[PDB]
Amino acid sequence: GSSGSSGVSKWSPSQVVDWMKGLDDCLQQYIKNFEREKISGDQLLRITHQELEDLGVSRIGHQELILEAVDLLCALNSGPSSG
Repeated sequence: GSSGSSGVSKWSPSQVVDWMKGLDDCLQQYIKNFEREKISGDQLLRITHQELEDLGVSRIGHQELILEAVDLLCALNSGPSSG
């Protein structure tokens, strides 16, 4: 095609919000911040402690909670996609 297999990188700023809806309950209060911040996939895939802090996530156990989940979003992409 153009490069290979990429989807989470082109995730809309509103789509990412739906993802948090299926994560830890502690990462819910942050959702309200992700909606106004319009966090796009291109940013999520490259999300860092600094970014999370901006949204409001000051805690540590929570900052990693989301990251640990992101690792799966990338690990699933690199793998075999479609049939």
